[PDB]
Amino acid sequence: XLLVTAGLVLA
Amino acid sequence: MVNPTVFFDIAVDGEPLGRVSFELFADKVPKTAENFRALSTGEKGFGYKGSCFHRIIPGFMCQGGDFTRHNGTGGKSIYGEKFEDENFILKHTGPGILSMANAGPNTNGSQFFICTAKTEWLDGKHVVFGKVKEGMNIVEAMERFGSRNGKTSKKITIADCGQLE
Repeated sequence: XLLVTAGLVLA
Repeated sequence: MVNPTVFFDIAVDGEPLGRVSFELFADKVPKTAENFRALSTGEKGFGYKGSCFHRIIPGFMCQGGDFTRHNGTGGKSIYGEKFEDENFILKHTGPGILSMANAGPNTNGSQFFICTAKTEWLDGKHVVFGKVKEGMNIVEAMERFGSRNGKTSKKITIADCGQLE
């Protein structure tokens, strides 16, 4: 999807 | 008092692109604004100078700030490795919003993202702490090198950065 994470980027 | 203004000089594969200035909302999120401000001047002995935007997704955002791993797995705050979500007073209302990347509740480090569109689904999950004051055209130029999966076609770097006011 459209997330803004640090480490495990998700869908 | 006045909210601090910080700047980034962006380069594309070493070629200078331009300057983006941000206003940080120290009056709403002092702790979060201070972290970004100190990382921009490099005053604690580490910071954004020389780091890259490792993830750019056109129409969504430009992500950067991982000055240790340069890939999304690193970076750290000026308060230790990570800090709490200060508050969620402000929202991701449109292009230019400066917000913190994280890995869940209370995991703020040094990574941040600049929104190129309204991203309301991130409200309440990411702490908004500033906005582009000048140079939004440089951020738009940056988008051109991104992709749907986030990988950039050129190396986008923060050639220099500091505090203006």
